Amino acid sequence: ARMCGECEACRRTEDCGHCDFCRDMKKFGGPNKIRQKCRLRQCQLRARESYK
DNA sequence: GCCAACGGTGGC
DNA sequence: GCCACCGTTGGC
Ligand SMILES: [Zn+2]
Ligand SMILES: [Zn+2]
Repeated sequence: ARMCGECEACRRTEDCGHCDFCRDMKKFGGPNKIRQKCRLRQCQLRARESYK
């Protein structure tokens, strides 16, 4: 839907730890106010372009 | 019951 | 129209 499942980003298992989206995650100390996938995991086909 | 992460939105 | 945010919920 937002995932082609076939691109580099869909195949990643590891959050980068460093992008705006990662720094938001509780697992990285963030306040969980934004709540999107790591930038490197945003499907290059299907994702909002501004998430890429 | 928690959580990843989506879709909708209010304010700009 | 954008985007920061947050309500929602499938999957666990
Ligand atoms: Zn990241
Ligand atoms: Zn993809």
